[PDB]
Amino acid sequence: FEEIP
Amino acid sequence: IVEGSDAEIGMSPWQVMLFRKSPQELLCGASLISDRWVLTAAHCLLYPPWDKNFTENDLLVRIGKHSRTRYERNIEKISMLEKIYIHPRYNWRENLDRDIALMKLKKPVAFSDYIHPVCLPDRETAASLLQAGYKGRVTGWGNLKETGQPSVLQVVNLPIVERPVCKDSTRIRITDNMFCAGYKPDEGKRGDACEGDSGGPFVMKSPFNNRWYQMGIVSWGEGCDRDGKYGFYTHVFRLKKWIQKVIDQF
Amino acid sequence: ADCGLRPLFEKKSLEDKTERELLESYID
Ligand SMILES: CCc1cc(OCC(C)(C)CN(C)C)cc([C@@H](Nc2ccc(C(=N)N)cc2)C(=O)O)c1
Ligand SMILES: [Ca+2]
Ligand code: NA
Repeated sequence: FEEIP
Repeated sequence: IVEGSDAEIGMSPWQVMLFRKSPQELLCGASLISDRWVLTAAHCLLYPPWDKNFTENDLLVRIGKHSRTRYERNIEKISMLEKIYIHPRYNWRENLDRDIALMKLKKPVAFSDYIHPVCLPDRETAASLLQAGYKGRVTGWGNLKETGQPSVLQVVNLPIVERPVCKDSTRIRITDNMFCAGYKPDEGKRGDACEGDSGGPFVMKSPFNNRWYQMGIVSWGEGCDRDGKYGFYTHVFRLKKWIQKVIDQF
Repeated sequence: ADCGLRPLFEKKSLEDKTERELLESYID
């Protein structure tokens, strides 16, 4: 999963 | 979802992703029912046989998503949980009877082109629509096969199955709080929910008022998309009094 | 009041590609 801000 | 297809943009704007913080991974599906309330399957949150017991701080809710893995800047909204509410008579010991939970969000979510609540059925909706052969729609980011993972939200349309046929397909006890859906071997067509899709919605579009209603929640199944097996879904209408009670009190 | 009406579909009188399959199953 792409990192969440 | 096995043997489904890519969702269109904004096709399921009530779709919610339950997202584990640590490690980052898909926990389950879910659905948006107002600006503050999210519906899912209890077993997504509580399942002692697998030592699953998630507290509010363990997960996030991601709403307005299409892509499984991407952070969808300017589109998706991330919400934290204030409180989880599991049905007090959820049966995790045997058959997942009353597999249903609500989650109240810490702050209301803003509706957009990508984010909008689904309706819940009333008695009339259920009697008219929850009939063998009538098709509903199941969506999720779960496994593409029983034995990989989709790029984007998957969708499959599946007919509700006669209760005797559902019962005769399994050794598990089927209750009035459950229904099953899927094609029969002789029907040729395929499709099922799978691991990772639990908690997601089974919806139907009323031919009377052109609104979408969440009739089921993805609960369980034995494998995925096997011939002679059917997916089992929580009967939302049957559990609506509990839904109302929780929202009215909390 | 607006539950179940999709901004990108019902709200703008557009149909998705497979909703007709559901309608066709609703026979009674
Ligand atoms: C907690 C109940 C449960 C059991 C389950 O079986 C797991 C097995 C078969 C891989 C192993 N069992 C014997 C422990 C798998 C699930 C999975 N959910 C699920 C949902 C729908 C379908 C379907 N319609 N085909 C299949 C699975 C899950 O949540 O992991 C949930
Ligand atoms: Ca049986
Ligand atoms: Na099957």
